[PDB]
Amino acid sequence: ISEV
Amino acid sequence: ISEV
Amino acid sequence: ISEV
Amino acid sequence: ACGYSDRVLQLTLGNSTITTQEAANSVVAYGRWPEFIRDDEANPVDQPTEPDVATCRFYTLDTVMWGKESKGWWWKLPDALRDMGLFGQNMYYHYLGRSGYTVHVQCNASKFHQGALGVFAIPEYCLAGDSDKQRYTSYANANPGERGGKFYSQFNKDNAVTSPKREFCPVDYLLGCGVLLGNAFVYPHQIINLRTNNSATIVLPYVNALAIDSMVKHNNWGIAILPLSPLDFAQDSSVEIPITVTIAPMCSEFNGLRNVTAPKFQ
Amino acid sequence: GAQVSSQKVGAHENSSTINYTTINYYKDSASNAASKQDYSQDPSKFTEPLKDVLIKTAPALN
Amino acid sequence: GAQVSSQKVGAHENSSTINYTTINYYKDSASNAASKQDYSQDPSKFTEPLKDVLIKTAPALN
Amino acid sequence: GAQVSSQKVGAHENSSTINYTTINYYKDSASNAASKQDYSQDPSKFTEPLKDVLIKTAPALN
Amino acid sequence: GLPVLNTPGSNQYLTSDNHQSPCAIPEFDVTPPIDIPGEVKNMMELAEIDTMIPLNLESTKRNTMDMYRVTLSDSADLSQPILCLSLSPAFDPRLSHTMLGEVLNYYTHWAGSLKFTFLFCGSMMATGKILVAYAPPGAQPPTSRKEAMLGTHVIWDLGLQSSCTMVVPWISNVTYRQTTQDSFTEGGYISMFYQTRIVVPLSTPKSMSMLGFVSACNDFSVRLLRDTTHISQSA
Amino acid sequence: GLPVLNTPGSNQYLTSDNHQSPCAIPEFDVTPPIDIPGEVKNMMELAEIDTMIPLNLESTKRNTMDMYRVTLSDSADLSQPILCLSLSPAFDPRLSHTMLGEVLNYYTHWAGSLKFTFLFCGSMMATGKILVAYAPPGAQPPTSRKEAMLGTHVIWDLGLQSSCTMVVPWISNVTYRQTTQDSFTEGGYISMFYQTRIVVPLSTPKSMSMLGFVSACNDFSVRLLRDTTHISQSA
Amino acid sequence: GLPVLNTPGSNQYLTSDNHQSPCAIPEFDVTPPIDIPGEVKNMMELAEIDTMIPLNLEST
Amino acid sequence: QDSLPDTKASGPAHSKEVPALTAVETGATNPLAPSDTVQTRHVVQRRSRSESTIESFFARGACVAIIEVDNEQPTTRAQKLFAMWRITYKDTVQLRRKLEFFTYSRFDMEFTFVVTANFTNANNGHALNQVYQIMYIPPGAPTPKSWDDYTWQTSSNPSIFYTYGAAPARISVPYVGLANAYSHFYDGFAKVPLKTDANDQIGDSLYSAMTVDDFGVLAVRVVNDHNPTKVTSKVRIYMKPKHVRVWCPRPPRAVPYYGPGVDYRNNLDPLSEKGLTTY
Amino acid sequence: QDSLPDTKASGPAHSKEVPALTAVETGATNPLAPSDTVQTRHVVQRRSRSESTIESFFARGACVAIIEVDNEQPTTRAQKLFAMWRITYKDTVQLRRKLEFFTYSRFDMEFTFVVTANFTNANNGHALNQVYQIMYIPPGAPTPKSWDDYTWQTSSNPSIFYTYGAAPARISVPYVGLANAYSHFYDGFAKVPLKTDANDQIGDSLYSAMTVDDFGVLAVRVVNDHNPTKVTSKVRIYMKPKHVRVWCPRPPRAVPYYGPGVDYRNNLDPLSEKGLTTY
Amino acid sequence: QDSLPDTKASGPAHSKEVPALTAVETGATNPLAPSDTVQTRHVVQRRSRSESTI
Ligand SMILES: Cc1cc(CCCCCCCOc2ccc(C3=NCCO3)cc2)on1
Ligand SMILES: Cc1cc(CCCCCCCOc2ccc(C3=NCCO3)cc2)on1
Ligand SMILES: *C(=O)CCCCCCCCCCCCC
Ligand SMILES: *C(=O)CCCCCCCCCCCCC
Ligand SMILES: *C(=O)CCCCCCCCCCCCC
Repeated sequence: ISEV
Repeated sequence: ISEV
Repeated sequence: ISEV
Repeated sequence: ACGYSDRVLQLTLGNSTITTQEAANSVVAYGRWPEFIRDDEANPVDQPTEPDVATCRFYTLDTVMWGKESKGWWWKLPDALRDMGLFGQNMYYHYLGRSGYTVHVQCNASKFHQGALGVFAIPEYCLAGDSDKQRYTSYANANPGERGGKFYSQFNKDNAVTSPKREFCPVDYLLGCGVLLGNAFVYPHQIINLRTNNSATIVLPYVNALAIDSMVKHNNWGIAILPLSPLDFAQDSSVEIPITVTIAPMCSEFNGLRNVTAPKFQ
Repeated sequence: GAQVSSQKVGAHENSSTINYTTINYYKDSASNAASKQDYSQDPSKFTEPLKDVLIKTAPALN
Repeated sequence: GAQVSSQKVGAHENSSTINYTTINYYKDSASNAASKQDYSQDPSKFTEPLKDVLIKTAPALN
Repeated sequence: GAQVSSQKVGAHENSSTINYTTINYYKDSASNAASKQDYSQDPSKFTEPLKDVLIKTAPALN
Repeated sequence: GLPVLNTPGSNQYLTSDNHQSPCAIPEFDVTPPIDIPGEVKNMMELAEIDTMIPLNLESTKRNTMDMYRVTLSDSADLSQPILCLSLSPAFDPRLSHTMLGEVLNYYTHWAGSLKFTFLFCGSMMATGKILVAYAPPGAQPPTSRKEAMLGTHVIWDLGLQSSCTMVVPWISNVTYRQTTQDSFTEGGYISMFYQTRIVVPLSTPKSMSMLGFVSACNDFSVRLLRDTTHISQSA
Repeated sequence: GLPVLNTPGSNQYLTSDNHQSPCAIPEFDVTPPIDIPGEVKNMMELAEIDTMIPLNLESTKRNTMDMYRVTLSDSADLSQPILCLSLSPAFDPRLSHTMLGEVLNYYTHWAGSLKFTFLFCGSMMATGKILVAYAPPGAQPPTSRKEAMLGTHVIWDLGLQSSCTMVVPWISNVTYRQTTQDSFTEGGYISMFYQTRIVVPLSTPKSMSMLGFVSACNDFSVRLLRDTTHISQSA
Repeated sequence: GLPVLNTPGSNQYLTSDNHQSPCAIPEFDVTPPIDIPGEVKNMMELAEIDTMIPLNLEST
Repeated sequence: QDSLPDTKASGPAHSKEVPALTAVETGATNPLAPSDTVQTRHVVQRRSRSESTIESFFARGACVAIIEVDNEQPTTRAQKLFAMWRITYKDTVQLRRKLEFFTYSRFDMEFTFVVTANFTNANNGHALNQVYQIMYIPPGAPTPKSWDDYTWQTSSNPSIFYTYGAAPARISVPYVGLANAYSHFYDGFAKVPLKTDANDQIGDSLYSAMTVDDFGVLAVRVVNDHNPTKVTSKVRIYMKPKHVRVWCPRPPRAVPYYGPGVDYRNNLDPLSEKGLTTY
Repeated sequence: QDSLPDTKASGPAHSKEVPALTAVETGATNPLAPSDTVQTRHVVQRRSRSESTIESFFARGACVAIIEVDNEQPTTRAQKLFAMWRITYKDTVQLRRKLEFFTYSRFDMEFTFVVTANFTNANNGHALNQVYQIMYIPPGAPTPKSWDDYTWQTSSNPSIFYTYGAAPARISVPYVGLANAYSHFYDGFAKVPLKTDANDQIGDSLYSAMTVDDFGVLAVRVVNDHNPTKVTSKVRIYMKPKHVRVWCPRPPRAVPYYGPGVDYRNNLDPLSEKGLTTY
Repeated sequence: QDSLPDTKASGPAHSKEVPALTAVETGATNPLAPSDTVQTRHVVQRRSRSESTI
């Protein structure tokens, strides 16, 4: 995933 | 998760 | 995830 | 230690001191002492005026008389103080003003007198009116100043449709606003039961949906005094004792300076 | 980004801690359902707004 | 928060242990489906409520 | 491939940082919703297009 | 296209439900909170505040300031009850409109201990001893102090501490009682009597008012939210 | 918007289904359990409890206390059966309404061993030997002790231990029999005969009752839940 | 077939909404950007520019 | 593993141990297996009681009520423009009898609503799709006098807005009893007559009834204004216990039900005629 | 863990500590427990205030408005081909009274729309399914004069296109107040009369009213062109506060509401008649 | 973080720096804040231009  |  |  | 008591208090603000040998402790509304607007809750950008000792001091209002037919008295804040020394001037020269208050209600009688006063501090005390006409109470009538207003035992509808009085019609057991008086105790309050105490002391924080507002357009707090139990003495059917209200502004600050507001009170 | 919490189980089947899962789909927090895990506070600011709060076993007036 | 369990497989295809997955979506446990994994117990509180429970090979009355 | 970000929470329930999740389902970026996390810039190319930009406390003309 | 199957409940609208929905005004700059005094986290906080009981709902006293005033006197019939009242916090006419009564009228079930506080509004020269009581349900409602003495009770001595509090302890069969009137979930009886009598000196008033207050002890709770009979609207 | 495709079964309502659904009363404070005695985890626990067989459904004895009483006597015709009964636990009129019979009437299929317990309610001075039997299906139903002897049987001697138990062992072709009457899944025959005879002394009753009981051995099970013919309702 | 339940709001059209939708012209070769002068990121940038007030709105 | 016990290989016996003999006067049931009275082989048992578990026995949606409601022009005589049903499992017999195998119970409850409608009269034009409101009114709350008065504002009562043609409506309810378990049987009264009572009406109650309104009511109406032509609808309510626990077993109801209590009136002859020595 | 305090085992007393005595003149409520005045046992308390939390008290969709709109042939007299509603919780009484237990509030707001329709006249043929437009018009925006004029282009205003028969429409709204909290009560005016004013109309305002348009309006229309036969529809609006916070408690409204302010007119007799010494 | 600039506490002035004076002939807009011409308090600014983004 990509957590920003 | 919970594996039973 | 966030487990509370 | 030494000899101190809940009943004996001294209040000192500015050049004014109050003493009382018969108090019933004292109340801080909602557990919040009055304070100034914090930088992180601030909204007008201009440097405020804080007059301090010249405005935050004890202004005593005109005495009212409590008798066997007295149904109750009410005041609105800051309105009761609009003409009180430099507080009044600061209030009218500025668009914005916020202030907390120490309210001290005074009523002494004697060990043989009887009666109980309910002293209530109400946030946003909207009152009911005269008419078939809704929300029609005029500015001049909504704001009696120092003089305050009164309650009534029942609703007398102002009938004269041609020249309406545009006044409130505050019915006592309805707290003048459509609810029951018995429940007014959820508001910050004290009781002056004459066998117990001379006076009531309530400290009010600034309460509003905004950090600051127009004092001329809007009252923050309403003071309601009702006889929870009627005055009585020996057997004299026409007893009469004084009630004196003394109020002090606290942590007063003002924004938006310009020319003075002159409201039309006629 | 899934959120996992325990349910307060009322009536138990003849089968311990049971959970449920929540995922916000929208950017605006206004769009969100209610968490309903709400903390409580003291009535004291209403029941005891006194400057000198006194202990119940001692005289209210002294 | 997904829950994973084995199914008791009855008729088997010509293809071992097979599972299924469950996720509670709601806060209230009342909203939940039935787990149906139910444990059993002894009939004894009904079939033998005796103060002195006796062994079947010995005399009931003695 | 899930994307997780914090929401700017306005009105808070009586329950901290809250997130939401996003997943693109289509190959064409045209199909995508708006991220709405938009950066800002200086008005200067419009408010001060001067070759010699001057400090506000000093004379505009000198 | 993920293969899905619509279950029962699909496309319904439950008033009680808790779901996400699209925001009609996106990216709105919300006004931040400021610390306003008086914040409430739970309705029961309000039921724990003492509010004044309309104890006197007699024909000419009800819907009048006098409905809050019970008269005590040095010449009252000492065999008689000062007041009698049912323990029905949401239903009994004297309790149903107090702040406790009002919150409970938005719920179907209540449970917990209650406390009644009485205020003597007489002159300081006035003395007297009063018995106030609570009888749990099931027997004859008390008509005499002799019977009332036998249940839960406080003997109030008048003096510098103006007020007395009688706690009505949670004594019930069911875990939660109904907010409506019902013999199966009934709460019992409250009553008041003269232990001695009001005694005054000469040149003093022989008659005076007593005020009553009610609130919830900290073990009190309510459940099953419902609409109240205390407000309505015509066509 | 996740691309989905609705499968068959969509928007149907299956009475047997097992799905989640929205709670109509959110955050309700549920009354906790207390440890009540007598908890049941499975319907078969009830079928393992001995209940009394209505063995005598003759014209004037049925729907009467006597339907539970079989008469034994010292002068009975010893060639004749004391009683004859079909092994149809949910269907045979004598078995179908016992607690075993009742639970089985909510299911379509049964399997396992059964046990019949008989109680001699005669005087203590009374003696006798009885043969009780079970014939698996397929042959002529026993009319004589000679034939009954050849199958599964218990020779009961009366005495201080009042009661005798005959276990009917699971002997079947199919893995599960039907709860209804059906020759393809039939259970066989139960019968009772005098091995010797009831003998009493003088000044004693020559005639007495026998009571019968039935329950399930621990290997017993049921499947396919269904509605019972034993309850109904008019328009 | 994943068991789903349709919530309120289902099949509505909100003008303010923010959702994905199928691309009608797949694999289209898009013309790349070039650096044009004068780009705006926010409407307030325009309100910070001095514009001339119509101060005199008298009849003529 | 939930299978039943394997049968043990059992041989001949000549002993002083007598499992076949017993005394049912004790209150106990003889714990016998076939191996105690007959020669048995070894069987590896695979059968299971999975379907007779309390949950599995009740895990089925039962019809407990049929509510009829009309949508037509509001006239001035008695009409069904809205209807009210007292929540109960007792207007129906089937589920009632299953629940009554036990004295006490505790469970969450699932409500499923099947709604059907039809035209009453041959023809006055037609009707557009109807939305139905099902309002729960807990004991104490204001009950409607009119199909569209203020109570239907439902600000605190739970309500379902069902659109006709959609899949049947479904909600779940917690264990909402005032006690620690639901009482399927109550041997007693809600009031006691006292010697000191004025009339002897004051202390009179219904035997075995507990609270007057038990769980409140469901108020059903058609939210649409009426068409020219009349539409009649019926709401069928299906009830399923879930997360079930039960206490103290009872004999099943053997004769027909006669109202809400254990009362019987007739058909007290449940059993057939069968000859003693007739197979 | 949200359970209430356990009851403590309390014994006999003979002391100078007197919790039963107090003085309510102070403004405070006596903090007493049963153990302070009676002998008590130890109870392990499992009950909880979960359902009386501010969120749980308001977590319910209340009916705040009924908007009626027609689809018929555009004639030249006053018609309902479109309608407008001023957004308010005050045309209805139920939610209004719940919100009014408090002076100030802050919350996000969920709007759910139930739309119903019917045929007006016995018969002129029928109608095809209607699409409804619900346009929000914030204070300042152009208001429609006609059911299909340019305003309905809704380029910047938020709009819902509801198809009849679909599940009820639902949207969420942020906390949109101009202040830091919504004022359920405003003791004051929006204008002040000044001595220097020309007429004394100039400084006249409504008591307790704040901004003239408060939150703007909802404009509802049927997007379809008219059928031969007329169809009447009603949009019911359900409002739910969520992520709720409240300040300064108030006594509940005890007499009937008389318009938007605290004004009363009649039925000022809320309380029943009951004898002082009558249980 | 997308909030606008905090207002700085600004005092009295008696100086040769004159931000109030300028020349719009240049083409530029005067970059002034209230603190440049009036005495201001410190405000911690939480407002944002989120809704006026293109
Ligand atoms: C006696 C007895 C009774 C029972 C069953 C008790 C079930 C109690 C349920 C009480 C609440 O029922 C509701 C039904 C429907 C709804 C509903 N809300 C929105 C529309 O439907 C709410 C509550 O078990 N023993
Ligand atoms: C006074 C007072 C008022 C309140 C409630 C305030 C809620 C304010 C909401 C304002 C916006 O309302 C909208 C309603 C509907 C829509 C809508 N957009 C598309 C169709 O519906 C948009 C905004 O609390 N106190
Ligand atoms: C955190 O959320 C990462 C895990 C995500 C698991 C899959 C979620 C499927 C639902 C995504 C919803 C996207 C809505 C815009
Ligand atoms: C534990 O559940 C973490 C993993 C979650 C996987 C994605 C689940 C997608 C469904 C989420 C349902 C949310 C319902 C409110
Ligand atoms: C990254 O996305 C890996 C995690 C995916 C989690 C499950 C997502 C379920 C939705 C998949 C949508 C596919 C659409 C073509």
